[PDB]
Amino acid sequence: DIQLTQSPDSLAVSLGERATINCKSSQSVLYSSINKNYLAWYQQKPGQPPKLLIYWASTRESGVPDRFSGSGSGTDFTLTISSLQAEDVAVYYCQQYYSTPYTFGQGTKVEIKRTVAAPSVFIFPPSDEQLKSGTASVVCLLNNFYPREAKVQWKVDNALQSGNSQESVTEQDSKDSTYSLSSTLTLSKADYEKHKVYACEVTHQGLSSPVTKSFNRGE
Amino acid sequence: EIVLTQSPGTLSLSPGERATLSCRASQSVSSYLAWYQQKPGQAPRLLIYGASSRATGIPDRFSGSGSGTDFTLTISRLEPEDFAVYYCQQYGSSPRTFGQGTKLEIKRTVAAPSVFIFPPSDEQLKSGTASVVCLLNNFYPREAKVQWKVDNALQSGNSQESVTEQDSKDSTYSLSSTLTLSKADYEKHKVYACEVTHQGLSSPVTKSFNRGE
Amino acid sequence: QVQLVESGGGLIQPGGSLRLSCAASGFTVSSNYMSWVRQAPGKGLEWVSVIYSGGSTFYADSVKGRFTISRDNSKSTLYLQMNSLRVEDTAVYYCARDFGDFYFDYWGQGTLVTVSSASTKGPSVFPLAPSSKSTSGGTAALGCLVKDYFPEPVTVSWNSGALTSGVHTFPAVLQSSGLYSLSSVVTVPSSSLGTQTYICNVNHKPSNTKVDKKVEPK
Amino acid sequence: EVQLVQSGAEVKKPGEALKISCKGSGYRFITYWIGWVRQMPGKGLEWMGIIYPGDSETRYSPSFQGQITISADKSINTAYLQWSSLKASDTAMYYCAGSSGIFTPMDVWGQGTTVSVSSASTKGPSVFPLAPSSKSTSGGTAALGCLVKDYFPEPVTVSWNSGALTSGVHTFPAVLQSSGLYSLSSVVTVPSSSLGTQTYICNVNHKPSNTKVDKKVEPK
Amino acid sequence: NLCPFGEVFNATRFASVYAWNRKRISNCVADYSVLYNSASFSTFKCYGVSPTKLNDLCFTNVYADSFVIRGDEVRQIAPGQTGKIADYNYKLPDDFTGCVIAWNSNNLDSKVGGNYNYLYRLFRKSNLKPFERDISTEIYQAGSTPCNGVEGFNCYFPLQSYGFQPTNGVGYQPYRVVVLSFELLHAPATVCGPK
Ligand SMILES: *[C@@H]1O[C@H](CO)[C@@H](O[C@@H]2O[C@H](CO)[C@@H](O)[C@H](O)[C@H]2NC(C)=O)[C@H](O)[C@H]1NC(C)=O
Repeated sequence: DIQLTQSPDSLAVSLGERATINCKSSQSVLYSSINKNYLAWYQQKPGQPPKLLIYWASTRESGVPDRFSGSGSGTDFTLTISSLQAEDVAVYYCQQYYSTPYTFGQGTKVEIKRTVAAPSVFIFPPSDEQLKSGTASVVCLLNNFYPREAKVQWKVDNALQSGNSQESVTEQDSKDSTYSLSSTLTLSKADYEKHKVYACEVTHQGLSSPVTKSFNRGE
Repeated sequence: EIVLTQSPGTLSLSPGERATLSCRASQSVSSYLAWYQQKPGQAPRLLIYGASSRATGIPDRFSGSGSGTDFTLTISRLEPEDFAVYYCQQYGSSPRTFGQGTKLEIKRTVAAPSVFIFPPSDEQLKSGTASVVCLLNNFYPREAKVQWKVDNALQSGNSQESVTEQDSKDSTYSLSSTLTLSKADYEKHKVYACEVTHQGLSSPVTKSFNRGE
Repeated sequence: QVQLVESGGGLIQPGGSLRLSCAASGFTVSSNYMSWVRQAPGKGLEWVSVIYSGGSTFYADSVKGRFTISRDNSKSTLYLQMNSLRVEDTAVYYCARDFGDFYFDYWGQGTLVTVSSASTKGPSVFPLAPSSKSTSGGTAALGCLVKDYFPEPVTVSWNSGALTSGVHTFPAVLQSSGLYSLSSVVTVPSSSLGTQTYICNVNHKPSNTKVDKKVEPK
Repeated sequence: EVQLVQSGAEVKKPGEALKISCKGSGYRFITYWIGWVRQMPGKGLEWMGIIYPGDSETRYSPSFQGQITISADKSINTAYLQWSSLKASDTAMYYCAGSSGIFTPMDVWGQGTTVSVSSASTKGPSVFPLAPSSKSTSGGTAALGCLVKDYFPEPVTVSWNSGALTSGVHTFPAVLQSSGLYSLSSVVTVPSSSLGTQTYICNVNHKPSNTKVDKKVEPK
Repeated sequence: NLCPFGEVFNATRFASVYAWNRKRISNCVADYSVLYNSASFSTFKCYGVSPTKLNDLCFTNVYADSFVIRGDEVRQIAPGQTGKIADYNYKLPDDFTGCVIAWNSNNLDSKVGGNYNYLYRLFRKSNLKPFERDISTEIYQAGSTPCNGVEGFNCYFPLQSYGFQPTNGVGYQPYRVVVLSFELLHAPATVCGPK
């Protein structure tokens, strides 16, 4: 079982610049007789099946543009994108076909880098219709921010909440290359009406100080 | 993977007749079949290979026949030494498989059984277990009904029957039925009898002993 | 002439290991296909494993991963290492010479392998009394009862082999107690009861037991 | 070239049996080997095994050995992947990859089959409004949306004003709740001036349950 | 200036597996497209290399091996395989890089009463090394007594004939097999693709 380790996990590259992904192996993939490396590179866009880009660690499959180039020998291999474009945002895997079982790399997410954008924070108190069913969900919205790294904290009566919330993050937008995050705090109606102040504290690189949008249950 | 079925399961013929043994395969093997003979207590002896070729030292009376999915082994001029269990084996597809066997018996005149009954030994009785043995000796055909009656009460579930193979001298069977009891149950009854039903007997023959006497 | 002498069989506990040997005479083992074929008692034959002349080995699925077939050219012996044995493996194992992985032309005598958790027990021999008033064929009858032994086999002789006419030794039956019982009976003249002495010789090699029981009228 | 087509999405209870398919077409398919790849939700690619339809020579991964049964039908050019007892941990997208040989890169990939194993049943979504109010207005930009909660299975498609509103619309990826049901949030960014005049309606369509909910969001 | 793959695949007569024929293909342009286009192929298994990318490769030599075996035995023509055919008639290296191409030929290699002309080696004291060709007809000595060229006890004929009949099952029917082995060394290439 040959193990393939990639680096970096996440890669931010400006549109039109050079992107490089490293792939390391636990055993030499080079077949010494034919003098070829049994390694391949795959591109998988979100929701898409993986697409083969480069085989034998240097040869390019038909239809792949010139910006993709493969390099490496022995156990260290690199995938290089010359001029990154908007359509190249995907996760890249390195796979070895030298020994069964086949093993893929961990994967490297490649994203378009832009200027830092401060998130827009909105907080939505639970609806009356949902409150009838005995469950209250408080939604906090972060809109059009970059980079993706952000911290969201739920503070009910100045009490940080943990284990009661879930987060979801959008993919990088095709238009402004920004992300959006929503954190939903799920509580029972009995627990929801036992407190007054519900706050959402957002920490991000684009914010000088942590922004907190809060509401009171008693309107 | 491929099953061989031998017909008939058992066959009884007089010496000098002709025996026809059939072997049916679930798939075509294309004459990749062999025949074996296994006398009681001995190893199989290769008779036929290739479904037609006779092995070295095998008498001419054995001939292999058949191809594909059906096969036939024919034995002519049956001598008393040609009566044993015969198996067919295929080697057309791995794993190699055998048949269930075809027992070849000898036909002879119906012989009535000689019935002997033995009370348990006193040396065995000291151990607390009593065994009553009923012997049916030199009878033909093999079928024989043996019933245990204790104080004229039919007994079941405590008797085991054992039958010898056909004798080489007179081609007759011998059967022994043993009745296992505890000493407490054995000494609670007086009359122990063995009732034997056989084709060679006009009426059932009963041999009995009274405990003590 | 071809001779195949087998050894190594016996009583082994479930999950235990046992190795069978097969001395071969009349051919070179390293230049012939050889196989192990087993036959469950009262059942048909089953091929176990084969070793090619070139050294290749193959095993049946029911024994693959547990049985290993090997040869020794210097000793001209064929071996079968039976590890992780199961109760279903209890059978007589034959060592046979294979003709190109097709058929078995020469066979060994076969060795019995018993895979049970039961302990070896010697046989108890009891006399079957020949009452002189009980004649059913113009003859009286007597015998020896070989009871409660494990495992098989048991051999019974009469007068140390001097008496072979009229001898019937029945096949062993397995009792509900898990122990085998066997009866051997002979047919003798009713007049010779007083004069002749009849002694049965019971030999149980699995238990290293020998018994010479004198059966006499009572 | 060669193209591989898989079966539809499967929703099975734990302990059930499932056999997904992968049929390949085009020329030079006699030389193609078919392998199965499992991609767990949010995780990478895991190679399960490879089979050659001509003689059904199957090479299994040690991790997936004994858990699956990769079969093939050379008469119809179809490879199969089946489970004896499905587990909740087996929920993933299963891709079949085609390579023109063994130890050859996987040129051709199928569209993938989304296998969902959960004790939950097909439940329609519950659409709750995310009312704009005064705490969701960062100037003239006001935020509102719809909370789609407690539905199963995926997917759910969300529109706004029957597709007439697409500017500044974000429908977040579904998050599987600890209750085994999915929750999804869809929000839009609209001018605060149109809050009193323009009406906003979110259309939530869940085809597996044959449900369509049009919840009107209005300021509170 | 194309390579003569037709003489190997469209050959009127094929060799027995013990005497398998090898054609040394060199100094020509290999199309490779007459293959992977014909539908009369039961198996087409390529190891290490892909026939689709073959039209873009250069090799110093290309070897084609032709013989006839049973359908049950086509499985053994593969790296790391064992059996009578693999061990004593035709053995591929465990790191084989090439293609094994087989197709049914019951119409051509089966006669009404059995062809019985295609042979295979049944007895051999040791396994063949990779790409070895043993065409010995010497009487196999299974014991210690010399055979003196005759067949008998402990003296078998090493070669066995196939019973190729049209009424046989698919497994027992003859299959013509071609094995494409690609050679590359520190010498200038002689067999390139169309481009
Ligand atoms: C001889 O082999 C060739 C391919 O190796 C088979 O096909 C011939 O060649 C091309 C392939 O597209 C085409 O011209 C025809 O399909 C074939 N031509 C001829 C003249 O046969 C061909 O089938 C093989 N020969 C036979 C007799 O079947």
